[PDB]
Amino acid sequence: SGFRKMAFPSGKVEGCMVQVTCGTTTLNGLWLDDVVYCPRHVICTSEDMLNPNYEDLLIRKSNHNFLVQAGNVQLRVIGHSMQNCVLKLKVDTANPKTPKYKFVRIQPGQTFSVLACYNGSPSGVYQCAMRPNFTIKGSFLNGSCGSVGFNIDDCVSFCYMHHMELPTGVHAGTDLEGNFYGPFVDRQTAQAAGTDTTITVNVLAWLYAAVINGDRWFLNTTTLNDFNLVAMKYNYEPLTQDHVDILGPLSAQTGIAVLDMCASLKELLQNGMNGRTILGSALLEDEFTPFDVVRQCSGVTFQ
Amino acid sequence: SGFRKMAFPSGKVEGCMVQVTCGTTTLNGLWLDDVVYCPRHVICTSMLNPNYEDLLIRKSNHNFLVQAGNVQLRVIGHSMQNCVLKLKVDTANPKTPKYKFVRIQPGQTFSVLACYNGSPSGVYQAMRPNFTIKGSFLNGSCGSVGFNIDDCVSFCYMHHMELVHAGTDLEGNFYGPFVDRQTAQAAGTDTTITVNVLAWLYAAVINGDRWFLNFTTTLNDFNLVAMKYNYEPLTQDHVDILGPLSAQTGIAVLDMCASLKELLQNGMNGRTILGSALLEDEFTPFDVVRQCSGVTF
Ligand SMILES: *C(=O)c1ncc(Br)cc1OCc1ccc(C)c([N+](=O)[O-])c1
Ligand SMILES: *C(=O)c1ncc(Br)cc1OCc1ccc(C)c([N+](=O)[O-])c1
Repeated sequence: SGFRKMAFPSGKVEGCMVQVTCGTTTLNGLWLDDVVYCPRHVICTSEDMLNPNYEDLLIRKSNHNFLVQAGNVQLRVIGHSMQNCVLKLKVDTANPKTPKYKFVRIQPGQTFSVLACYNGSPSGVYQCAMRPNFTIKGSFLNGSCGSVGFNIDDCVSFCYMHHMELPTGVHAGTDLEGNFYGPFVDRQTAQAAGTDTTITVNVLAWLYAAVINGDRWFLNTTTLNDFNLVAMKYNYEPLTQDHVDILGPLSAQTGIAVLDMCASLKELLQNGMNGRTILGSALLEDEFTPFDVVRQCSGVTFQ
Repeated sequence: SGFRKMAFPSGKVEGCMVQVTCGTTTLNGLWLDDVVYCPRHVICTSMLNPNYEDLLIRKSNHNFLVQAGNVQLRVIGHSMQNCVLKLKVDTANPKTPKYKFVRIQPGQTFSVLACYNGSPSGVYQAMRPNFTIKGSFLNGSCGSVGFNIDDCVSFCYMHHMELVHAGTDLEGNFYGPFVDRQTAQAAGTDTTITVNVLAWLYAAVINGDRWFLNFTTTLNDFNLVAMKYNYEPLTQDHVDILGPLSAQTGIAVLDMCASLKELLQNGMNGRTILGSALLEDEFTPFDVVRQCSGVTF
C-alpha cells in the first residue's frame, strides 16, 4: 500500500555520467558507446552566452579543447560535432558500462526521472513531468546542466538533457538529439514560458491511485463536454477519448467508469478540498501518468 | 532553483539486492561481503503467532535458495540476529560498496529502494516520531532497504511489515514497538517533525517564497503552541542544527518560529509554499543544505 512520487532506479545512468570541460566552462556529459553528449553552451564564455553564434564559436574549437573526465580517467576526444543544441564528442573508448538504451522525445504530460548531477557525479534522483508548456519543475543548480532525464522499460530511454534555469525558477532543456522542448533557445535572454495548464488525464490517474489505496471520500455523473467545459474554466487540459482509453485498465481494476471519475473531479474543482487530503496531498496532483500508477500499484520491476 | 523530495543515487544499493526463497515464501535480501540479510519471516508459512527459533530449527542451509540475477548462491551457514536472518554464502559480493549499518533517529530521513523478487522497482525519500514510515510497499517488498550515502552506504532500514509501514535496522532490531507477527498492532500518535518544517521554511525563503515571513517568540512560547498542534518540541540542539540556515537567509531561528506559529494558528489561507498546500516535515536541515548547495557522491 501507499503511493509516492517514485523515481526509476538510477544505477544504469550513474555509470554514464562524465565531466565535460571546454575552456573554463565545466558541466555534465552522458557517455554512451564512444560518444559523449552535453549541452553545446559548454563552449560559451562569460560574454558569449548573451548572444552566441555557436557555429562560429565551435569553429574556434579543436578536439584538444574538450577535456572529458570519467571518475579519474581522462578520455581522448578524437572528433566533435554539433547536432541542434547538443555537442557530440567522439572519444576513443566505448563506455564499458553502456546500458541498452534508446533516445526518445516525450510528449507533454509524460513523466521521467532526472538524475541531478554536478561535476559529472550523481547528487540525487527525483521524478518529473514535462509540463504542457514544455518546462519542468525540478531542482537544478548552476552546474546541473547536462544532467539527463530517463525512463527504464532493462532498456534506458533517455528523453531529456538539462540546459538552462530560467527566471521564475522554471527549467528547460532538450531531447538527446538537441532539439529543445518548447520555444526556448540556449541564449541568456529573458524567455517566456507561456501559460501552463494542469494535466487532466494525470489527475484522473492519481484519483484512481487514491481509490486503489483506500482514499475514497471524493467518490460521489457528468459528460465529456460538460467536464471539458468545467476543465477549461480551471485551466485543465481538455480530456480526449484517447485519454479515456488510457484510463481503461485503471477503470477495470478499480471498477469505476472513466466518466464517473470525471464527475468526481468536476465536483472537486468547483468546491476545493475543504481541508481534506487525498493521498496526503492538499492539492490535486498531475505528475502521475496512468502508466505510473499501474507500475507502482502492481510492483513492476527492472533489471 | 526549485525544491524536490530527492532520493540518493541508488546504484551502489542496486548491486546488493538478491532474491531469497524458503519454502513458498520469496522476498528480498541484502548481499554484502559473503552474508545475505533478509527478514526472518521468510521462514514463516501461512505467522499468526510464530515461534521463530523452533521454526528455524526445521531449516537447513539447502532450504534457502539465494539468487543474485541468474546466479544461484550456495548457502553454507544461517543464523538469526534479532528479527533478520543472516545467510552465509560461499561467494563475497563483488559489488560490495564501502558500507555501515546504523540506527537512525526519529525525524532523520533516508531513501528506500523498493524491490520485488530481488529486482529494483523504484527509489524515493522520514522515520516518523512514532517509528513508522509512510512509504509505498506492496506484498513482496519485504527485504527492501533504506539507506543514506556519504562513497559509503549507511544502511539504516529493512522493510518487514505493512500494518502504514514498519521494519528494522540491519541488526534486526525493530524501530518502534512492533514485532513480526500478524496481529493488529498500534503505532503511537504520530507527530510533526518541527525542526524539519523549519528547515523547509528556510528552503522556501532560499527559493523566493517569503510571503509567510512575519513578530518573534520564545522557545517556551513556541513550544506551547507546538504542543497544541501535535508538533515535536523544539530544543536548543534543534536550534543549533538550524544555525547554518539562519546565516544564509539572515532570519533568526526564533523569528522563523514566530512565522511557523502564525501559520499554525492561522492556517495557510489557500496559498502554497514550495508548491505544497501543507507544512512539510520530511526534509532535515542536512537535506536542505545538500539540495540547495549541490553536494554529490
Ligand atoms: C546550467 O546549469 C549550467 N551549468 C554549468 C554552466 Br558552466 C553553465 C550553465 O548554464 C549557464 C546558463 C545560464 C543561463 C542560460 C540562459 C543558459 N543557457 O543559455 O542556456 C546557460
Ligand atoms: C512483506 O512485504 C512480505 N513480503 C513477502 C512475503 Br512472502 C511476505 C511478506 O510479509 C507478509 C507479512 C504480512 C503481515 C505481517 C504482519 C508480516 N509480518 O509478520 O511482519 C508479514
